[PDB]
Amino acid sequence: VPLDGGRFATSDLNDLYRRVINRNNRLKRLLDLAAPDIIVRNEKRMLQEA
Amino acid sequence: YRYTLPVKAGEQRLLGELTGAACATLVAEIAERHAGPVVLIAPDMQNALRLHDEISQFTDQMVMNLADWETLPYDSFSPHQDIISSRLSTLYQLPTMQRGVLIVPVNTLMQRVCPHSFLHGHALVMKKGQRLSRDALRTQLDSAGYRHVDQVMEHGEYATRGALLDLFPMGSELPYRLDFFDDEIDSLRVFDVDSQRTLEEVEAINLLPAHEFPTDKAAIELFRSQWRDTFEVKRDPEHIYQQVSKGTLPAGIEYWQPLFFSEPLPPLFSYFPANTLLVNTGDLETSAERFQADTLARFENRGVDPMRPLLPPQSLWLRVDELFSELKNWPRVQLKTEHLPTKAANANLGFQKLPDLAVQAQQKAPLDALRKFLETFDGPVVFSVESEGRREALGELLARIKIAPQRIMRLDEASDRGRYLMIGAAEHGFVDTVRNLALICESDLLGERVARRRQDSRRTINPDTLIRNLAELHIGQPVVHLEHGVGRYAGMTTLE
Amino acid sequence: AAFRSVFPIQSYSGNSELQYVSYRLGEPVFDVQECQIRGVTYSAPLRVKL
Amino acid sequence: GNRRIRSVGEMAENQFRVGLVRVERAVKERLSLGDLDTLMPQDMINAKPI
Amino acid sequence: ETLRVDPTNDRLSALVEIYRMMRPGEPPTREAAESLFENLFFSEDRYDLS
Amino acid sequence: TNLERQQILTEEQYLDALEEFGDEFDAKMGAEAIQALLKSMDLEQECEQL
Amino acid sequence: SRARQKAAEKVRDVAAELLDIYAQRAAKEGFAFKHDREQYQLFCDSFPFETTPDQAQAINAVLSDMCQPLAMDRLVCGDVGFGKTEVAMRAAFLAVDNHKQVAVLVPTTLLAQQHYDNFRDRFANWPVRIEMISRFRSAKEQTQILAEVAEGKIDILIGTHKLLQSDVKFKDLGLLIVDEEHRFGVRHKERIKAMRANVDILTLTATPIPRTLNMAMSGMRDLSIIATPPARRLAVKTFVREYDSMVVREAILREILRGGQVYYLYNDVENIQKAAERLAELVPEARIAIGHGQMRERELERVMNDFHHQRFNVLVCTTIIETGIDIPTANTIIIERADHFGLAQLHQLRGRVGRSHHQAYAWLLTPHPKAMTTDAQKRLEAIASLEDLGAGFALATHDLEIRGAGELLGEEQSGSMETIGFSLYMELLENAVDALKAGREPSLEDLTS
Ligand SMILES: Nc1ncnc2c1ncn2[C@@H]1O[C@H](COP(=O)(O)OP(=O)(O)OP(=O)(O)O)[C@@H](O)[C@H]1O
Ligand SMILES: [Mg+2]
Repeated sequence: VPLDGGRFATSDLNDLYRRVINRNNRLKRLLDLAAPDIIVRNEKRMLQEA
Repeated sequence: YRYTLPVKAGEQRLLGELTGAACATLVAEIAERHAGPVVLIAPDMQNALRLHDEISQFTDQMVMNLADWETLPYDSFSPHQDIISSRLSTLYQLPTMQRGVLIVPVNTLMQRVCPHSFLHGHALVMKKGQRLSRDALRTQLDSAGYRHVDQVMEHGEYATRGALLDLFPMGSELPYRLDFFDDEIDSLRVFDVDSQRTLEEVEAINLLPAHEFPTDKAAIELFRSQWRDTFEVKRDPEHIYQQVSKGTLPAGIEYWQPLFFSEPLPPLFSYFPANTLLVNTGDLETSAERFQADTLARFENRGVDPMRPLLPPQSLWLRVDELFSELKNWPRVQLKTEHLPTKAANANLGFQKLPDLAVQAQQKAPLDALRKFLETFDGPVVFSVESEGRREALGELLARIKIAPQRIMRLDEASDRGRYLMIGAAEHGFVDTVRNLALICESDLLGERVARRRQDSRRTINPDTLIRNLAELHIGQPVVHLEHGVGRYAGMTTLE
Repeated sequence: AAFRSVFPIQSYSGNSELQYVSYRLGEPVFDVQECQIRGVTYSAPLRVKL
Repeated sequence: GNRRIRSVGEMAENQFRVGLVRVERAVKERLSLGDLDTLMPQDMINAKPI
Repeated sequence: ETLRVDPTNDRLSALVEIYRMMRPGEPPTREAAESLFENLFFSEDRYDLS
Repeated sequence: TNLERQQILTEEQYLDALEEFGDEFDAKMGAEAIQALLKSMDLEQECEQL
Repeated sequence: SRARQKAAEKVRDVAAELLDIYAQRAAKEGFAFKHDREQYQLFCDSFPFETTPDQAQAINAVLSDMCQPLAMDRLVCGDVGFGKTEVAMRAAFLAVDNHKQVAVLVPTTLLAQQHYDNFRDRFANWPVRIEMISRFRSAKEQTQILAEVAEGKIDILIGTHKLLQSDVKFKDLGLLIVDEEHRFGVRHKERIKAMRANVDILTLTATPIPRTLNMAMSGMRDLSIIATPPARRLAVKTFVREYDSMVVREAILREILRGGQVYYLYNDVENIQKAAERLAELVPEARIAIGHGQMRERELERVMNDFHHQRFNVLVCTTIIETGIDIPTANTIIIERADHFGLAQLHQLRGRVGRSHHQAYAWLLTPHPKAMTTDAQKRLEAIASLEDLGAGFALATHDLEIRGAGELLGEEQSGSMETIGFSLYMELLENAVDALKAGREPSLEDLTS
């Protein structure tokens, strides 16, 4: 929804969903690129936290 | 020759006038006429490395270091067991060596080493027809201290696949495979760490333990007994008592070495053969004292943190009084760079410093010092370069003075009126006035610092404008300050 | 008190420092009445002599 | 006798000092960088944290 | 009773116990404890009753 | 091997077990490992055994 | 001086220049080198080592690329200290054996001098003349070197950015070797490719800049990785601590007692004379010199010559040693304020220690971790995450995309930049090549003549 000032509301669920999608897509790229185990393990931990 | 050699209990022989990179050729001369080892005691580890690159140039005898723990006293790092493999091996060959130079610094000479009972109690020679069982040899290596792996690559590991037992001994630099049959060794074949296939087969091979302390269960029980005798236990799983009782080893456990043995560690002067001849460099009474002071300071600084407490430094290192009371059991040749006055046990060796030789493109003739020095020298002269290409970098620099140096391998080859060149890591030259020879290294064509950039003449462009700093300026009179620009002077002020 | 508690700012390289001399509150751009009318803060611009 | 009054001036001064800590961090950074002879006490100090 | 609960006996062990209380890990030395304690409560820069 | 069903290993202990028993054992980490532990479990036989 | 202004609008267009350079290199056919078996086996026997089986694969690929009619274009992206240079040196021997005037291009004067020394060491038994041109050479011998090269008598010319300044004319150039390419920029990398169209570019680096890494993985340039560790290389231990005088003193004393040498990187010339004077009071046992590229040439050259001959231990330096100075005895680098350094720069600085059988540490001192920025934290937690041999390619493929591959047809090697796709680029290149094959459009660079 907009705030009538040209700016949109935060809508905290979209922020969490966007962070989850960001970490998941980054992790897919790391899996495709055959990333080293420690980097992909850190990213998997961050996806779990998201 | 110019000086006899000391062969008695502790008689000394001081050699004087030895300039830079002359200690190397004197060590190489001594090492080829003493029927026995030479244990060169460098005053500093850096210098040791320097000497290892210099003496090996002048001679063909085996000149090797003794690999120290690369850590610092009471540090928190392991010595990287490969170095341990280069340290144990020497300690096995040290009681029986007949020719060569072994270079120890004071840091490593003041240390205390295993009991050599642990050397020839945990070290073996394996021949072909050994009637030793598979599991018997496996538990032999497990008691020695090796690590059971499946992919042995480095020092101190072994792998077992039924009748195929492949181990990497710490004697050689290559691993071996045994191919057991009827509880007997059938082959002793060297296999590569990259191709994993046999290269050839050795009739008799030597293996050495994994660490400088025993590791098996009886040794761990002895360690715990000695620990509860000396220090005190805390129940916390990174204390180095309950971290060793579990089985693993801490980072810097090598400093809790006298806890494994129940016999004091020998001063390493026990390892020397029956007839060595210690050769000195610089002074020991200042480097040993500095090392003892630094080790004691670090012990006081770090002998806190009751989890991982430290042994006394007299349990691990020789006291300086001990070291100088143990150097009195061996003959010594002390090489020092000064004029030793006159007495028996004292000789002078004419080793004048090199004259002023330098190159600079400032003049028309850059090689003027060289082209005049080489003309008025009656003996030989030997250039000493460090690389091969550097040879050409000096081979076409002496072409401007019409001199081509014939290459020699040993400095004894120099004839009377010769200009030679030889390759090695000698740093500074000398003039041996005894036999009228000269050695000119690469760093003797450069000289001192040509540092003349103190200032530039900024006194130019000073006219009436400057006014000779009369300081009679009135307020509001415009002023130029060439760093920043044009402003208006506004009087004299005081500031903090 | 704030300026004396913070300044002089000495560099860690070790060559220069920035010390404080005095401060002065300038005249406000507006005053109270048109600050309320336009909808802007009634504030004075701080001017410090570094 | 255990509770204390923080009136308008004290709280505003504390907030000013909190904002001035970031400024002195930035100034110390710019001073510790090299080549100070072309600088003035305006290139390093920014009025936005205050 | 506190002295009989005290697991230390001298000054350096007490300082090292404080050091290990503050920052777990970071194996103690002798200056790392003494300087920490002297800058904890007894430094004009990092401690100030008003 | 020596290792039992769900004994946890520290990173260093995992390196030790990977060097020493580097055969086909399945020692993983994260939600993949937890999902494998849950999926390789039979509840009925476990219920009767308990 | 009106610095505020954003000047004009792309004073030049680089899409057309780079497209024409690519479409002229891909139109004609390069030199087909002739390989000698038993005359190159002697040069192999001059190598006092054994080529690791992954470097004796990069060498084989390089030679089997040079011996074909197509123009070589390769990357040799292997991690630091793994023997990348000897691949270039074997390529240079095959080139010079056919009288083809190798040109080696390195992005600093210390690399210029060290590669001059290494090449002169290696080619010390062949009729091959090797010469260096940079600012360390004078102004009277630089013109002598240029006259010799244009005459055709210097067969290997090692140089810095001087090799691109339009007065360095090669007689018959047959091989280019760009070493440490991630410090040059696109204009510097085709400034010589434009003049000699069909030259064989061999490109050595450890951490490529993202453009020339995506360009290598996407099939535009051949790739040859060298992760195979050498004789006894050990993983360099990375410690990320807040700055502490006790930590600095302990590291320097640990290295001095071992006999090695210390790099102490400050990266600020204005205060380096105070940092060294302060460190010489913190650690009195050390002998300390200062080395950077903004002091006079006959002083920096002599300081860096003294450092090789063990005349001092610690050398307080700028990032002029980021480029690949070997110095095998130096085994401890201490980066004073490592928050503002790239991942590529940090890994290159970490690569200067090791190089031998010793164990080498690397301390990256930081400020208090609430005072660092966020990107510094992400960079440091990545440089400390990867401490393994061969981690210079995973780090490069992390830097690429973290920063994204830049414009494939333009400049700006690192960045998102909304580049055109590879499919559009290959179609454009084929269109330009096909339009140039028919009506042979002269080379644009010759039009500049
Ligand atoms: N196969 C090998 N076995 C043992 N040592 C090698 C081998 N190949 C190279 N080396 C040594 O490793 C060192 C690596 O230095 P070099 O400059 O050649 O490669 P590099 O450092 O990766 O290149 P750069 O300086 O461009 O980063 C060389 O001094 C060389 O002596
Ligand atoms: Mg290189």
